[PDB]
Amino acid sequence: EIKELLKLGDLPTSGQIRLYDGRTGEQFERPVTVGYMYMLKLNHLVDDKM
Amino acid sequence: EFLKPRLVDIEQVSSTHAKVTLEPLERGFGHTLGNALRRILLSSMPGCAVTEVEIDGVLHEYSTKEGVQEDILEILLNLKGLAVRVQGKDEVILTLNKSGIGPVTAADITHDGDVEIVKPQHVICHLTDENASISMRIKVQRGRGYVPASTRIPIGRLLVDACYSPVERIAYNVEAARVEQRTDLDKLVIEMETNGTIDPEEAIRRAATILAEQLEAFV
Amino acid sequence: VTEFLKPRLVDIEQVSSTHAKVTLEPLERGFGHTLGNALRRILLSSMPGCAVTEVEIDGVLHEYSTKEGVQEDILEILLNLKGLAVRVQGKDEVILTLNKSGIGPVTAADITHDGDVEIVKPQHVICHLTDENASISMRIKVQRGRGYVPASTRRLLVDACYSPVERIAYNVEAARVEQRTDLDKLVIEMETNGTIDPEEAIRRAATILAEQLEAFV
Amino acid sequence: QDVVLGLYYMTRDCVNAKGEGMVLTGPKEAERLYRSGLASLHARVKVRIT
Amino acid sequence: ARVTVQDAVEKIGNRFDLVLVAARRARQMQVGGKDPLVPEENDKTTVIALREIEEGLINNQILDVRERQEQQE
Amino acid sequence: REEAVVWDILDEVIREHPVLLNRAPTLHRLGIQAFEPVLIEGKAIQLHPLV
Amino acid sequence: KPLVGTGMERAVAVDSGVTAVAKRGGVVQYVDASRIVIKVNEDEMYPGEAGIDIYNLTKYTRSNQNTCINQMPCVSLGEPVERGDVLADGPSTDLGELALGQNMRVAFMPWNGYNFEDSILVSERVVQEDRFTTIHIQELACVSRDTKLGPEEITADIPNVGEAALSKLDESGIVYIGAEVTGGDILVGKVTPKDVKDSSLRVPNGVSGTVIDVQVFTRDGVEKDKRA
Repeated sequence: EIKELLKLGDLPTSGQIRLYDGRTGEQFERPVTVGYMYMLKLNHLVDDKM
Repeated sequence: EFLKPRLVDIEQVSSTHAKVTLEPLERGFGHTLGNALRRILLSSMPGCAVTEVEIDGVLHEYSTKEGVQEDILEILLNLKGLAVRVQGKDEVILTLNKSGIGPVTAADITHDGDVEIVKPQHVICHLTDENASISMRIKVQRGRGYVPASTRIPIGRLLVDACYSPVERIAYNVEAARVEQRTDLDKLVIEMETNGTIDPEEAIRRAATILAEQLEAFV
Repeated sequence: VTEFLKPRLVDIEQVSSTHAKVTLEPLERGFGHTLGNALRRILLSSMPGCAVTEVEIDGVLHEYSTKEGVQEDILEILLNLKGLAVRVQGKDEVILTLNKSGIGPVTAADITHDGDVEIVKPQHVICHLTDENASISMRIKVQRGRGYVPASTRRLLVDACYSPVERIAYNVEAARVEQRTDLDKLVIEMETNGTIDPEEAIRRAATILAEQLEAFV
Repeated sequence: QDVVLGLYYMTRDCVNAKGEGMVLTGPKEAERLYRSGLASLHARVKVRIT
Repeated sequence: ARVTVQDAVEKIGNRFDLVLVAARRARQMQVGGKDPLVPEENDKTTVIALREIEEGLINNQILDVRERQEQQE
Repeated sequence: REEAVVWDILDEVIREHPVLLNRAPTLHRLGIQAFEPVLIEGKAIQLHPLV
Repeated sequence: KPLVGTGMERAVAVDSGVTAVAKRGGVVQYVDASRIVIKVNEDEMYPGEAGIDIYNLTKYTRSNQNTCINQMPCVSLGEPVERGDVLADGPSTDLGELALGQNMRVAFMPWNGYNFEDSILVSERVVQEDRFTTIHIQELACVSRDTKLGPEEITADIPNVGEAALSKLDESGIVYIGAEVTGGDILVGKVTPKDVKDSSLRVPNGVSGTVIDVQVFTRDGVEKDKRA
């Protein structure tokens, strides 16, 4: 179902995209996984620990 | 005796963004100028974002103004991307005055002679009462890069972050050209995405101005 | 709004004449890589220079071959002829000779002078001859080009490394100013083949690049 | 953990990549081949080392 | 600049006398008032002390010679 | 007050002075090591990776 | 909103007490950051005690962990609502779902050692767009103790300090609503008789922020100052 939903998008099937390095400006070998992950911030911030 | 690139065509595909073309290029300078111009255009372009909003009846950025459906802070995050162009100044104080039930879009701003809002459909907040009206003073100033609210330097002055960057997304593609019985040349096509406040010729010219200025260090 | 922090190089901590180590401090935040790459791909791949392209041997018309008198094979002799660094005057191409007999190493000095061909490293060992009657003789062709052109892209087809540099690298380390948060310190480190001093090959790298930006500024 | 993945990716070989079976005068032009893109990072090559 | 002290161990083999001897010498340069014998690089007196150990002109014997000599003087 | 001249003073008292880093459950004698500081615009100790 | 959810987000964000669930469905009469006024349909409406519904939202007040519980309206003016729907998104809620963090474009590659053991590397886009920028609220008490040798005054007449201390106070000695203090500034002037020693409340070191609210409590038996 994820593969067919990616087929509905204009995206590659394996979920991996060739990416270009920001510093050097050239294609990474072995195309990398990208996507959207839901990420959280915890209240163990650093300006309480210092 | 390398060849030299020139701006051969600026196809304005939309009012927001456009594609310029750098052509011709010797084999190897395509990714050099593509990465370098991408990096300069994302890093350092002169922008015109909002800096310091001063609503009238509002003491601090955490209170609420009576009769607007949004908080003052979501008004700050709506004004943070108020894309505006200025021409002959550096700072300027805009003024928004709007009453009546309905949305308060960017067109409700005083239209002073050089200051031009580039996106009139941009919502700020919604008014909701008959006799209720926000009345703020908006301070737009020029800048460069990203200046957060902490690292700068009465009480009604609410300080927002500065987001001085006209461009948003750069992409470039090298491909071949067919100049005069001579293959293995390169056509750079720089597809930028601008919020609407910098013309692409001005961007692609100021960028090489910055890079060639940086090469003064040893030539 | 327009005034950046234009640097100038504070030191050239150079080890022996083909080596150099150029710093640049300070550069505005992010300008370490937009110059460390732009000087990398211009020095490495597109530099004007002259080097050996093809060699033909008097009695050998094959790559995988053999010869008496010289213990290092013809497969092994072309590595020395790659590193044979020759500076040439305005001749676009010129052919050279290596007619020599004797016992011992045949360095680069044993080529005839022959006008515009200058040998910057005469001591570079090309081949050893071990017999008293062994005699080596070949035609070697230098040529003017603009970067690494290999043998598979192009008598023996030898790799053509026209570019005067061999190693370039850069290490963007942070470098503080009085009250500035963080900036860059471009550390250009370069080793040439000896046809030009490495203080100047950087100053030809910006020379090529500033010409490329001439229709803009 | 990352550094042994980078080294293990750096010193291996595939049977057919660019620069297969060409001779190289030293490690310096091996760096100069890989930074340009004429060779691959792992393709077998006779070199002269010291 | 000083990264390791392996040369100092190769001149003073104990590695536990190194801290005592170099500490005594660094006292003789800091609040001892005396001037160093190797040129400093805007360093603190500790790196000057170990830096003089690795040259071969400071150990416990030289400090015995100098302190007994000033005890005579 | 954190004036402007105290930071060159601070760079002139760091330069060759070790500090001791310590992770809290110290098991073996490598649990306490000693480094030299490099100043960080930040609020986090930047530790060498291999160590 | 979470892109990849479960469907238990609706039951958590509704069934906790942070959203303003409409008790009776109808037509929204008035939308404000402070309050939401709901006109009721005719079917679920009582004959006596008929009226309409008025929801007072909870604005910026302190949580138990110094985060900022907040309620914001998620309906507009003139909109049909149904019994059992959300009207105010609470903290970490959006349109009735439960949305704890934010969802971002992630790559999986070892990038120059800046993610060595388990680290994370975040671009300037995320910090520019103000999207992890959490709002904290700290509560600073300053009591007026009756001790030996004399009672404590809350006056502004403080020794050893100049106009940098008294610039941000009124004549009573308490900081203004919204005067943006930093670390070290004086919020509540307070001296203890010894001539007299400074014991004023000071902002703890290393924090910034804006005084959003001032509570004043007074023992029955002390006359009030002007600001109270």
